[PDB]
Amino acid sequence: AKDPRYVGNLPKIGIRPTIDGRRKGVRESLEETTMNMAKAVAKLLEENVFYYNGQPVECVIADTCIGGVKEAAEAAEKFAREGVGVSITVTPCWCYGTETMDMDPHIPKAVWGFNGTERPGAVYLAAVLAGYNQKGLPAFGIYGKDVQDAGDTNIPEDVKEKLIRFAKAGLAVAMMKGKSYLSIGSVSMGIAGSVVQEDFFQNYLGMRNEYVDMSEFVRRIELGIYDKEEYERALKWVKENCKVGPDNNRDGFKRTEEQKEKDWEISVKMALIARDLMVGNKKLEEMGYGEEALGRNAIVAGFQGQRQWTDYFPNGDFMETILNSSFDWNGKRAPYIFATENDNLNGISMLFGYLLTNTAQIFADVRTYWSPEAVKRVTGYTLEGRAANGIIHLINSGAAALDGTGEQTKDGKPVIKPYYELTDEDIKKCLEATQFRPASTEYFRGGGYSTDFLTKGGMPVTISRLNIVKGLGPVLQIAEGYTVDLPEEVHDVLDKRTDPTWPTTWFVPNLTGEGAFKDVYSVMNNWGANHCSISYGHIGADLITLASILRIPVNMHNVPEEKIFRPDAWSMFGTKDLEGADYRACKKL
Amino acid sequence: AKDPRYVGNLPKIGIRPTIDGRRKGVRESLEETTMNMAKAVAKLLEENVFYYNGQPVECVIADTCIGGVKEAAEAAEKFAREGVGVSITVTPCWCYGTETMDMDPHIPKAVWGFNGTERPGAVYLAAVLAGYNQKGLPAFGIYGKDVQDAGDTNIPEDVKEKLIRFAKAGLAVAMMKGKSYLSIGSVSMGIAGSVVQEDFFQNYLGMRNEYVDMSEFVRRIELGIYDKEEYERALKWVKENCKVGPDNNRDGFKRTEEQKEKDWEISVKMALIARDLMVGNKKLEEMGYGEEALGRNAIVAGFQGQRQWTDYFPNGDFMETILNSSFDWNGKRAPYIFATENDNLNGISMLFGYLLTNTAQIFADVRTYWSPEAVKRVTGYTLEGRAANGIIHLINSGAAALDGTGEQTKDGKPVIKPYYELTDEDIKKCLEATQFRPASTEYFRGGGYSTDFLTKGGMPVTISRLNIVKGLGPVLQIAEGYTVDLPEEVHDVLDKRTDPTWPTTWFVPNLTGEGAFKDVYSVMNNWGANHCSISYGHIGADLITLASILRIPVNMHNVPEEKIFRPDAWSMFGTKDLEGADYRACKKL
Amino acid sequence: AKDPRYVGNLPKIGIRPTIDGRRKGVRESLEETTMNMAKAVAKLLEENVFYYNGQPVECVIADTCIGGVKEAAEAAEKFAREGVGVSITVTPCWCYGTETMDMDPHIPKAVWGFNGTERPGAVYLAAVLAGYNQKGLPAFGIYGKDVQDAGDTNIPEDVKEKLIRFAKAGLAVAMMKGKSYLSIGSVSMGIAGSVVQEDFFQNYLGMRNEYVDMSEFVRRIELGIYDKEEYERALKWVKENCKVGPDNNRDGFKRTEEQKEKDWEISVKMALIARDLMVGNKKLEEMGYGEEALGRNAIVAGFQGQRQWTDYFPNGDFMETILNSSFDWNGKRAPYIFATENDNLNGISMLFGYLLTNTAQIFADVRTYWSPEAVKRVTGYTLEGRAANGIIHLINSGAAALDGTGEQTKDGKPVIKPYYELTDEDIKKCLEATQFRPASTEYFRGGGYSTDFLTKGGMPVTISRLNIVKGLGPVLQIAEGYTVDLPEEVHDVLDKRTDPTWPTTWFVPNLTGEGAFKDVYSVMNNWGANHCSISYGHIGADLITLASILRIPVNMHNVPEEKIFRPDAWSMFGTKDLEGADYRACKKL
Ligand SMILES: C[C@H](O)[C@@H](O)[C@@H](O)[C@H](O)CO
Ligand SMILES: C[C@H](O)[C@@H](O)[C@@H](O)[C@H](O)CO
Ligand SMILES: C[C@H](O)[C@@H](O)[C@@H](O)[C@H](O)CO
Ligand SMILES: [Mn+2]
Ligand SMILES: [Mn+2]
Ligand SMILES: [Mn+2]
Ligand SMILES: [Mn+2]
Ligand SMILES: [Mn+2]
Ligand SMILES: [Mn+2]
Repeated sequence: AKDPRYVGNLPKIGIRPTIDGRRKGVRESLEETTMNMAKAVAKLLEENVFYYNGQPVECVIADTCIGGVKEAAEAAEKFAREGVGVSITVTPCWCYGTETMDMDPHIPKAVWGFNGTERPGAVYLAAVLAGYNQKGLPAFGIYGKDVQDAGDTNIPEDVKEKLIRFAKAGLAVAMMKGKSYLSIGSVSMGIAGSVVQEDFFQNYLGMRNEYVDMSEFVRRIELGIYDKEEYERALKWVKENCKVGPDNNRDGFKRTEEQKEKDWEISVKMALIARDLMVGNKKLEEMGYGEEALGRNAIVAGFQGQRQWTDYFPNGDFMETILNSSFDWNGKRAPYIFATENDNLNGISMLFGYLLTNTAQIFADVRTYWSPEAVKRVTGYTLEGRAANGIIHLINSGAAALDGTGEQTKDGKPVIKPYYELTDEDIKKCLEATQFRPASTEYFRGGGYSTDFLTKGGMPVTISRLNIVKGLGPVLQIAEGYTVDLPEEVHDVLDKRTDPTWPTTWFVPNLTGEGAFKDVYSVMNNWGANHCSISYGHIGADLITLASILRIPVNMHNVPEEKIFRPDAWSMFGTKDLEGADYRACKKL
Repeated sequence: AKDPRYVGNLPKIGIRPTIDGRRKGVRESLEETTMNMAKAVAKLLEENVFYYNGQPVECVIADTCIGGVKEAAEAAEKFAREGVGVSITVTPCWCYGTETMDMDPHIPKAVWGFNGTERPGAVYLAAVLAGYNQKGLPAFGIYGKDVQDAGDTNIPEDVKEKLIRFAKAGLAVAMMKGKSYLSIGSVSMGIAGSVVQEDFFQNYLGMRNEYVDMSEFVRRIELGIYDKEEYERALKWVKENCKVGPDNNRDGFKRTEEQKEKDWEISVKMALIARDLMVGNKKLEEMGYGEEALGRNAIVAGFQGQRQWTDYFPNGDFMETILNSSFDWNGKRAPYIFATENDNLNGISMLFGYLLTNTAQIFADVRTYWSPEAVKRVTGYTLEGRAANGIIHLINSGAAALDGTGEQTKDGKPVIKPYYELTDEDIKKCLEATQFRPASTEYFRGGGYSTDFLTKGGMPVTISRLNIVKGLGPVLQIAEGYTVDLPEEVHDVLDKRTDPTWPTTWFVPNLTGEGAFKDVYSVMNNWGANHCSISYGHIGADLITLASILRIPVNMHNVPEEKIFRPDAWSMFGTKDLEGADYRACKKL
Repeated sequence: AKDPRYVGNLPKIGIRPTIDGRRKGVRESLEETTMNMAKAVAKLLEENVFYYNGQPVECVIADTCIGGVKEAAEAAEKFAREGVGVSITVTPCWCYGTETMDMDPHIPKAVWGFNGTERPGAVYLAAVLAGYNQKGLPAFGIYGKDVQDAGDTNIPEDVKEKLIRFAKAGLAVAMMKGKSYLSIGSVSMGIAGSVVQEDFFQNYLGMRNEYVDMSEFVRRIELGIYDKEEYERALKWVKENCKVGPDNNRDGFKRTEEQKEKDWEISVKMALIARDLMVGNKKLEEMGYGEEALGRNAIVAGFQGQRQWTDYFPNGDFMETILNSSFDWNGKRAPYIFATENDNLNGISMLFGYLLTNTAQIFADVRTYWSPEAVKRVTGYTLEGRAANGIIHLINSGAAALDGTGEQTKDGKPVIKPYYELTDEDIKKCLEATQFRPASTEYFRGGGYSTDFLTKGGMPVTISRLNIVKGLGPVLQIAEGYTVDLPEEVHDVLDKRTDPTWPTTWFVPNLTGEGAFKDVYSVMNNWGANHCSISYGHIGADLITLASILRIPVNMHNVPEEKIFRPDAWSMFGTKDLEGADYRACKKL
């Protein structure tokens, strides 16, 4: 399947069914059972793993069962020729280890050994993995807990969860390769994550780094380098669906009516240009702007904003909010992972979750830790339920995907769905629960409109953050938890004394009474940056798998140990202290 | 004592009696007491540690007490000429640290400080260990928990354990240096462990690497290069004591009667040739084959087998079974550590446990994990006792020491004893409980005879595996547990649908509730290879101490932490997380 | 084009035409010129570089000029689907560095900047090379010394050389990836190079490692697993074209007539079996041996031989001689790089030169250094010409491609040509100048037929050796020189007292007066092994470029420094001492 936005095709998953090489007996008796095992997996993935556009992941099965090096090489040729980016080996019998290995060091690989009695399937699993570990080519091992009878094409639940987790993590990793990260502007207000370390993108993600100064937005707005037809349509949509809230700037800080109208115009143009830069726009060709039409093939981008741009032009709250949303004037669509303040690292954090879920991600500041004592002192209210031990106030400085309202609903519960599952009502409710407020000119002299909403509580979420530490490299921290609802009057009091014109999410992380999850305070005290990424659902186990593939250790997370799924090689670096083994395995391999 | 099979003598343990060099009163009053400690330690060791031939380990005590560098040099000189390969320092008083140190880097060393009040014995212990830690020379520290009165030569129980544990691990380590690993054939069916990494053998174990193509067996069989008189006796012994069980090959795969008889002949010859290769055979010289007579001075070897050899000739089951056993047509004898499928890493795994116990080791595949739910479905029987949480099927592809029956007895319990403790009954019953079945031709086209037995339950055992992981090097995993008995009818069903003509051992590992031992399944899912070595008894602690001496980290083990005995410097790398400290200490030291 | 012997297709060279992205005038005026450079480079390469089957290398040009990341991604996508394994960027103007870079790390890349004045072509060259050096992606830089007028498509001579040199080295490198090294037998007589270090094959060459015990030859010979119809033709061809020379074994060591005939039969079968193992044989499938039919997809292999096999069966001289030759009973054909004594390192040495020239390589021992004083004493003859400073006796223990005679001719000069350029006369004379002598039974008890010839003098050659040194890894040594002729009677004396039944080549290396080349003796005293590979022509420079691409340092070579062509980053590690820089660059990059 052609990637609808980026060069080339979407990564495919290749299934390698291995078999015993002995003919005139053994091989013939397993030819059908082994091939059927591969088809079952293909069918499973096709029904559970989907590309960011809603299409089912496409699988490629080897033309024959691999029993030796010849057939293994023919498979590689076929997979490489068909654009396979993830490989899964399946078998019910004994196979000749290294002779049947996938030797491509550049793709995520997993091996599923059938837990049957008739043949040494589990023996090949441990044998080939011993090979993988010994050669230094990480591989995941999949082995079901319960014995199944020969030929059982019904994949057991424990096996399913691993195949899917592996597939999604692998697909996400394969999706980033070859793509660009567009840096619009430079470092923002000294924020570490806004500095671009190419080594990370190139070596860890196989991505490219593109750069463009914000003055480009001036040129494109002045010369009208954008779809003017689309612009008018978007300007009209904004006036029909975006409700303007009260202006909080006090006299001396209030922009005029005329200023506020130009603020909406530029903001809209900014959204169009940022998107045109990221994925290009063929409309620009007939307009005489062929080079601009091309785009930067960026699957993720960032906009510096403060201080240089915002001190004169409207801020990027709307642009940053709309791009990340799952809909706009052109209807429902996939989000455009856009990082506020050019925090490229937070952009990647968001990208990880996006590629693992196909759903909008919320950029946000870890602003305040509210202790049960403080909420009581200030509002007189005693936190209850999930909030009984304190809460964390997540609120970006003005921009956040409209999906963050939590108005999207499934089975009566608040969620964030992939754009392709959205209903007309989901969209309308998100928009109605949002209020655009004039930017606080004391911070943003140029003007703009911030996204003001309150995330519905009770929704399971996962916040995460990728950081780069000298002497260690990239490292990931994860925190699964839920969003909470406070009584209306309590929210108002906490909100008014912070920044009521910005988007709000009340977060409670799942505690474990250990590490940095002993209490709510520790979760925040250990956060390694001012920013984090919020994703609907509990994708922590997924993030852990993905990180291990990328060779990025996880310094902090509250995922139950039984869900941790990493390449077989990790266990050789330690089994009593997984965190320790994670660091040792990442560095060495 | 002279090593009966290999070049040179058996390693000796040297005792160094350190003392306060100060005369005028101090030393004159401590020589007798110090020497008495040395004498006490030698007596203790000679009664508890034995070479693989049953002979008690021989100790050497310094000619004088050691209170300075001159006397220390004198000791080194004597030990070197006396062939010492392990040293133990003893003292009841203060001595001058580095001036009294054993500076040999290639010799396992321990220091025992008397826990007496009169003199600073414990003060010397800590002072000199700090020295060994500063100089980078690992040394074990032994301190008794209960204060003893000056002169008491009764070695406390907690001190005895460590002294013996150190002595055994050290002896095992010293036993391997200079010996060869004979590789017969090359890589077998792509099994990672059949690849020979000379670096490991030379640098960790100080062993030599010898190689010989299996075609050598053809030459010797065709040209009758072997003791023809022994061959006859051997053939006659096999016929009188080896019962041939039912042939499971289905008509289209059955070998004629003529072939089956030839299979026996060649199988017996294979045994003789393999053994002649490992330790030579003076008989060959008389026959005119002087080069062949010499042998490869190998204390451990392996035989490729599949696919090349077994595709035409009788497999090596009988050869691999008889060599590893503690007896044959020539009566009871030490075993010959022999690796199936030329898996040298499992060969070393077996050699480890063999040098620590003097008993036959069982080579086997980690074939199937049987959950209680699975056994209930397949048999309708509910697992009880140690089996209630699940069992692991350990069964090599056809070969296993006859000791593996568990028919040997001590105090009415099943055990595997050192060959020198065997009674004629023990031997007789091991053979009785065993059936030699015609090899499965679909797998082994050239015929042969696999070993079929069922290890008796209730026997304490320890399974282990050495693996080599890229970016880490050698790493060991241990799992202590027990063999179990299953209802006769329950066993038959489970056995018939697996591989009934191969040796079976039902294994249940001890669980800790944490790490790789939260449940039976986890133990198998964390095994880093398809093979393992089974040793009678619980020798995890001994293995851990041995591995620490070899600087080989232990990624997985269920040995109670209180039993962990490692060089003093290990704790300098951490006390809260021994696993992490093990890796740090192994790497830096 | 499809690779005739191995899985998949032959590597293609991709051309990337980079341009200034600026429209409005610049780019519109440079597309034609840029594309023309690409076309010129493709035409040049197709006329000068050829696959090992004589077919001209196939090039692929980007669909559009490359002025940004989008077009660059487009190029990557196309090249990947077109099976490109080597890339060359071309341009006559300035382009945007990193935006136009080829980011594939696993593909040899070069950049050619036009030396024109109109545009900043040379400025792009240096700018993008700096980029490749900063990102750690080696890339060759090609700059012409003479300014050319805009539009000139005539590629200057100095640029042609580098383009072709890069193309050939890159092709050779791309040719090995995915291919297997077949190891038949194990270590031979303790020769370091017969030990297989998978790490090298997998990480430096991207090759697979296959293994098969020599006992396989017994099975196939006994069970007639080979083309019986070809065998007959082969036996008949040997009798009509292979002359049997005098038997040098002295009565007590002569083999009967029956044995000598069997020796021929088995020798011919050995050749067929070895070849069937390397590339399979569809004929085997028809015969019912489908697994055997597949082959091991090996582009290079080795045969242990001594001691195990030769102690009973006919040695592999004929097999090793015929396989490496450019012709046999089936006519002229590409050679089969085959290593004597399973010395895989010499196999790779030969494979290197073979992939750079498409010609048979000569396997040989560096047997004796003959000083002028020594030859004067033993023969009374004074060495003249190139031999005046001494000669080195290169003579393998019995095997050598018949091409080694030097009987092939071009312009009245002795040479070794690619099989596709051979005339019937060439072949006829190679056989005529060769004598097959009965193997020396004192060394090879099982019989056989060694190859006896005398390479003609005056032929330019290059000998080379790849070694693996602990603490360094792979390291290559080169020595260009010439073969020489000695008076007929002088040769006989020197030959008779060495080994007259083995192939002889009198070698004289070029001296530089410095390093390992101050004198003939120094060249041999600095050879790091007993073996070497002899290739026709002076290919040191080509080898150096190939080694730099493989990141394998060259410890010794007599190639004029002006001819050294390495990735641009190499000079960043030093310009005054290229040897030191080579090591620093190989290690860090
Ligand atoms: C207005 C402020 O600069 C605000 O944007 C910052 O505090 C930002 O939230 C830092 O992450
Ligand atoms: C018959 C089979 O090849 C069997 O020997 C293998 O599966 C072996 O158990 C691998 O460890
Ligand atoms: C006959 C000898 O073994 C000969 O083959 C060896 O010396 C060989 O040349 C070693 O390279
Ligand atoms: Mn912020
Ligand atoms: Mn609000
Ligand atoms: Mn096995
Ligand atoms: Mn049985
Ligand atoms: Mn040689
Ligand atoms: Mn000659």
